[PDB]
Formats: sequence, structure tokens, C-alpha cells
Amino acid sequence: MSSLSRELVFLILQFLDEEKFKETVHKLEQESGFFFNMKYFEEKVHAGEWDEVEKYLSGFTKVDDNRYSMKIFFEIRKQKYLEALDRHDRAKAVDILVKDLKVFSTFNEELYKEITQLLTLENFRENEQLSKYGDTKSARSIMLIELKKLIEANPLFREKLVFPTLKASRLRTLINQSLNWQHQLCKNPDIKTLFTDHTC
Amino acid sequence: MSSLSRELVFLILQFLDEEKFKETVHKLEQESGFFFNMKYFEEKVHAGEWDEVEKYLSGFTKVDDNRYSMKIFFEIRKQKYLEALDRHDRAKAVDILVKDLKVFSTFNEELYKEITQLLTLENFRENEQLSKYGDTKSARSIMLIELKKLIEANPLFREKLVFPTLKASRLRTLINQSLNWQHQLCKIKTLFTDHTC
Amino acid sequence: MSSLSRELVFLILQFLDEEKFKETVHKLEQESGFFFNMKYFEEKVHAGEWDEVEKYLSGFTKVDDNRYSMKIFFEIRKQKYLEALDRHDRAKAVDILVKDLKVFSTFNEELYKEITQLLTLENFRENEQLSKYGDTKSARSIMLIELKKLIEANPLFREKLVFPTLKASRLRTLINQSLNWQHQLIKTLFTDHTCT
Amino acid sequence: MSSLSRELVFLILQFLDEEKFKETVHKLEQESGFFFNMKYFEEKVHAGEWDEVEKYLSGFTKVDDNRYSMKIFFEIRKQKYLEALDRHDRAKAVDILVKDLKVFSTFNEELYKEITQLLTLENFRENEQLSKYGDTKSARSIMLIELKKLIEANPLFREKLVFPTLKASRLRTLINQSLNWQHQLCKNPIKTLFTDHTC
Amino acid sequence: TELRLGLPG
Amino acid sequence: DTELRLGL
Amino acid sequence: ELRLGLPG
Amino acid sequence: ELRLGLPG
Ligand SMILES: [Zn+2]
Ligand SMILES: [Zn+2]
Repeated sequence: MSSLSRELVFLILQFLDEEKFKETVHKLEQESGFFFNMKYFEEKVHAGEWDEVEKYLSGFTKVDDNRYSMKIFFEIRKQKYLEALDRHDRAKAVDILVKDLKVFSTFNEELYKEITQLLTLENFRENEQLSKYGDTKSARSIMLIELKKLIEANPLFREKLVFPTLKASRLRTLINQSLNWQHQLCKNPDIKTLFTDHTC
Repeated sequence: MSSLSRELVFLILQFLDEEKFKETVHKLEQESGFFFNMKYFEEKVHAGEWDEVEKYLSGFTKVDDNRYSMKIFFEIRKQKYLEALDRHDRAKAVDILVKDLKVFSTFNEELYKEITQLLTLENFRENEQLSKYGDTKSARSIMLIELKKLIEANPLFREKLVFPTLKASRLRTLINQSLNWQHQLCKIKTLFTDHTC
Repeated sequence: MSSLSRELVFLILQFLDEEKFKETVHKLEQESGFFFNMKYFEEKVHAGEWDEVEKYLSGFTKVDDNRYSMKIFFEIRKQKYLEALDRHDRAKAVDILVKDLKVFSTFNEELYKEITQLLTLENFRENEQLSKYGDTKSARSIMLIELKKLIEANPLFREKLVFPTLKASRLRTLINQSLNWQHQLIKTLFTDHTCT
Repeated sequence: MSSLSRELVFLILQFLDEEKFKETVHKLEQESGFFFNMKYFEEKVHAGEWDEVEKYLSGFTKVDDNRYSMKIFFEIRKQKYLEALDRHDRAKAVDILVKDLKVFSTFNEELYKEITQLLTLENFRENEQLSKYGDTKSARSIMLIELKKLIEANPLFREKLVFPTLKASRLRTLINQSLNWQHQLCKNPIKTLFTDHTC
Repeated sequence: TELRLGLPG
Repeated sequence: DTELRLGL
Repeated sequence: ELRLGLPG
Repeated sequence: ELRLGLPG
């Protein structure tokens, strides 16, 4: 990708936001990987929408790219697991533990075992490390604070966290110039389409 | 002059497509509701991705907008239900039946009942109307062919099914022109602020 | 079997109760089919022990023996089903409906459908026939009274509902006499006793 | 219990068997705790009827009575658990692990953990200690052989495994004598057993 | 409807 | 087009 | 023998 | 920091 193409994506991002196509903004952020939107990320984590959280992240890093992003996913999947326990859905909790958390066992055998054994507790708050764990809303928040730090420190995100500065509607402004350029080649004083060059 | 903005959305759709941002293309189709992509739709229906199918459709029509769009959703939710039966997940089949299919009961009380009763069959193929129903892959295909016809006849899709014809990369070409207009005032670093020499 | 044998079963029933083998009493009631124990039946219906209820009944009648016994099983399995809906276990409710209630569909086609359709209601009390159905403890009791009447009218049970009255420990008393007979003219009950 | 009473129970057991009331026989075995029926026990183990197995055993011993009886229950509940995993029902496997197997954790913390960790395997046969477990049918059989030994060696069962030998229908024969004793007091030449016969 | 099947009675 | 169907 | 293993 | 715990 040229820096021109990269820049064009940003213009498009601004346009999409101005027209309030909200979901399209974040799919473009994700698939281009040019801008990580914190505000959005926080919003989704607080809402506990974990499938979207992991999907949004997957546009910026894989699980094993580096230890920062590895702790990021670990935290996310851990909280997913605990919420499953807290609604007493042990079928879901085990599914998470095998599909999501197993990748971390290679690197930590002992923690995975300790994580597994929470399945047999009346309340995981019986474990002394998890004893101070509260309402779901509060746990998400605590973890979010940690995630923000992990993202800000992650070398893969470091140049992606701040939106560039632009006058409103830059794309519409550029489009305007192309219409000016086209007609300035015409032999007379109506723009019908953007689809084919204008003439008079 | 709103055809400008609308046309700009199309340019952006083509750009996104060329850059192969696939999910962004289809969110834009959906949220703008300007272009319905059949090819994409079929692909999702074949894949049994039902939440996305309904989500994509929701940008174009609601369930009660008209009799076409009503049969469209009904067929989708019906197949969803049968698949649940066919994998023997009766808890999911009932959840579908209450949440997704119930809205149709008001105007067909009897059909809803006939559908509900399929829960008590060993195999819903014991019902003579479902008697020829085979493979999941095949059922989806049969139903898809009908959906296409229903969508093409739905007046809410009027002029949304055919992509406009444009030269490749028209957006990049226009952008190209704005850089031409900017420098012509000379004698490129950014697209963010006008260029000078 | 004989009426002696039949009578001996009753003695054994009394003995078992006095020695407080509670479960063994009722298995004997069931397998002999000689005495249907109402008190026990009520208790199990109230407890919602449906497999035990059907198992106990199975010693006295099959489902299709007569219209009385048919309605008895139908009522039980219906309540089983409703409880499943009421705890929102729709997976169990469908299982009950196919395995337990389907048999009634042949001669009750419409009713089976009407019962199936309760699956799609937020609350089956939306159905006007089931609208007055109160809390589970109460529904069981209501239904129990009807079961009791169906049983009392059932020709297969009507001659089984009354325990004979006996002095305490009649069995032990008869055993005692056999030892009297042997000595004329303790070691064991296993082989006849003898002297010198 | 008197030994008269205890013997009377055995007479009744023989009677119940001859009348082929099979379920009543085993409930009496269980509730009296006088006779443990191996043949019946085996049949239930092979059938995987675990609630009946534990119910039948509960009449003879509790889980913590002695090390033999403890290993017996442990083996039963372990196999219960493994079968649940083997049919891929992890919801049931976890329910078992908390309700049935947790009691054994006090006595071995580490083994409980190792067993719990089988939840995360594709196949518990990946564990080398379980690598040989090939069939639910075969596993049950293997385990049964061990249970038989544990029961035969359990000092709480040692006086309970062999039915006394009796002439057929001893109860009926005794009953007969009571009718003879009753009539020999009546002068002179029985309908009910409920009250003494006369003439 | 002594022995008639309905829901419930 | 597989059944059962509301028309169209 | 009276040991809790798995399984044998 | 980096290392994985079972904390907040
Ligand atoms: Zn011109
Ligand atoms: Zn004597």
C-alpha cells in the first residue's frame, strides 16, 4: 500500500462517519488496519460483545505476534470464561477453555490447570487471586484499563491510535477539484455524474 | 444534487472492492441500502450464515414491508428451523420457532401449527409436503433460487440489483485529478491539505 | 397363585413395614399387584416423582387396559410436560411430548396438537383452558384428586384398596406356631427343630 | 436385629425369589443389608446403571467407611465420568465431577486435579495412564473384576456374600406347620392366615 | 368427561 | 420452494 | 491395591 | 506487565 492509498482510506473513513454509516467505519478500520479506534473498542468491551472485540483486534494483530497482544487476548478470553461461570453455564465455560484458552497452556501449563480447576468451585471468588472480583460491569472496567495500556504499549499499534487532522468533508472537497479540472478542459461556460468525466 | 453523495457511495464501494476489503464493502451496501449484492447473498445463504443474511437484508427491507419481503424472511427462518431439527437440537428449534417464526402465525394460524408439529416427528420428511426434502446443501439451493426471484420481484429492490458501470478505480482517478488541479497552480506529500510547490 | 400365597404376601407386607423396610414394601405391592397403597401414591405424586409413580402403577395396569387407566397415565404425563415448560426446559418438554404423550395422539389427534402448540406460548396460561392453573404444588394436588377418583372407579384397582387389619406381627406369630409344632414332638428356622 | 428376625428375612428372600418378584428381592437385600448379591451387582455394573448400583451399595456401606469401600465408590464414579466424556457430554461430566467426585479431593488433592484436567483433552486416552481404555463394554468389565475383589476383601461385606442353603419354599413349609398346630388344637374334623383356624 | 381427555380438569 | 408455504 | 489410581 | 496472571 502506497501512503496515498493509506491516506485515501482515511478520507473515506471521515466521509463514512459524516454520513453516519457507523458499522462500515469500523469494518474499514479493521480490514485496512490503519486506525485502531479506542473509543469504539472500550464501548464493545463494556458491552461484553466478545466476538466483535476479537474480530476487530484480528485486523491489527494475531494472538502470538508478541507478548503484549498475547496478554491482550488472554485477558479477553479469561473474562469471557469467568462470565460463563458466573451465569453457571458450565457447558459454555468448558467450550471456551478448550477452544480459546488452550493455546496459552503450551506457554503456561500451570496457569491453565489453575484456570481449569475453577470449574469445580461454588464461586471462583473462593480462589484468593479472584477473591476481590465483583459485578461483571466492574470486572470488565478493570480489565479494560489494562487492555488500554497493553494496546498503547504494543509496537504493532503504536502508530495507529490517533486520527489524522482534516478539514471536514475532505473527500467531498477533493471530488470538487476533479470536477473543476474536468470542466477546465471544456470549451463552454451542469455536472450530471461522477461516473464519467464531465463535458460541455 | 443528492445523486452526488449517492454516486460517491458507489465510487467508495468500487474502491473498497478493488482493495478487497470484503466485509467493509458489504456493510456499506447494507447501511447505505443503495446496492443489493446477489452474489454475496447467495454465498451467505449457501454457508448457512443466517444472522448475517438477516442483518444484510435488514438494510433493504423489514419482514412486514410487503408480501414479497415477508415470504423472503419466512423461507429463511423456516429453513433455519428445519436445520435445527435435522441436527436434533430441539431446544434451538423451539427458540427459532418462538422468536423468528411466531410473527407469521397471526396471518397464517394454521401453517404455524403445522410447522410446530414437526417437532413430534422422528423425521420431518414424514410430512408429505417435506417428503422430497433431502440434503441440507440441496435444500438451501432450492430455497435460494426462490429467494432470488422474490428479491428481483420485490419493488423495494427496484434499481438496487445492478451495479452501475464505471471504469476501474474511478475514485483513484478523480483523486488523481484533484492533485492535477492543485499542482497546476504550481510551480506530492499529502491528500490531507492542498499541495503546493 | 393361591389365596394362601396371596394372604402370605400381605403378612410379609405387614412385617416389612414393622421392620421399616419402606422401599421393599412398595416394590412388593407393585410386583405382587395385590395392594395399591394410596397413601404412598399421593406422596409420590406430590413429590413429582414421575418415574416412580409410573413404575408403581405399572404393577397394576398398562396404559391401554381401559379408559380409566388411560386417562390416569395421560393426566400424569400431561402434568410432567407442563412442569417442564414451566421451568422453561423446552428440550425436556419436547422429549416428554414425543416419548410419553405421543401414544394418546392416535385416538386424540386434535388434542395432541393443541398440547404441542403450548410450546410456543410465553406462558401456557395464555391458553384459556390452562388459564387458571396455579403454582406447581397446587396443580399436582388438583390432579391428584382426579387420579384418586379415576383409580377408585378403575375396575382393575377397586378390589385392591383396603389393607386387611391384623394384630401386630402376624407373621412372627405364625412362625412361633411352627416352632411349637416342631417341638411337639432356639437353633434355626432353616431346618426343623428337634430335641435330644 | 435378632438372628431370628435376620433368618426370617432370608426365608422371605427365598420366597420372593421363587415367586419371581425380582425387584422386591433386591430392595430387601439392600434395606436389610443382610445379603449382598454379586450376580445382581455385576449385571447392574455391566448395564451402567449407576444410580441403582450406588443405591444398592448404600445399604451395605457408605463412601468413607473404609479404604476398600472408598476405592469401590471412587472406581464407580470415575467410570461414570469417563463415559460422560466419551459421549462428549461435558455438561454432564462437570456435574459429576462436582457432585460425585469432589468428595475424593480432600483425601487426594492432586489426583482430583489430574482427573479434572481430562476435560480439556480431545481424548482422555492421550493421558498415558488411560491410554488403554478401549470400550465402554470392556472398561466396565475390567473395573468390575476390581470391584468384586474390593468387595470380597472388604471386611464390612465378608459375612454377607453367600446365601444360606435352604430346602425350597421354607417359609411356605413353616406356614404349613402353623396351620397344623392350629388345627391340632381344634376338636375336631383353615380358611385364613389372618386369624387362627378353629373347629 | 369423567374419563374424557382434555387439558386439564 | 420447499414447503410448507405462504403464497407468492 | 486400595490405592486410588486411574484406572486398572 | 506482560506475564500472565490470574488477577484483575
Ligand atoms: Zn464543461
Ligand atoms: Zn426350638
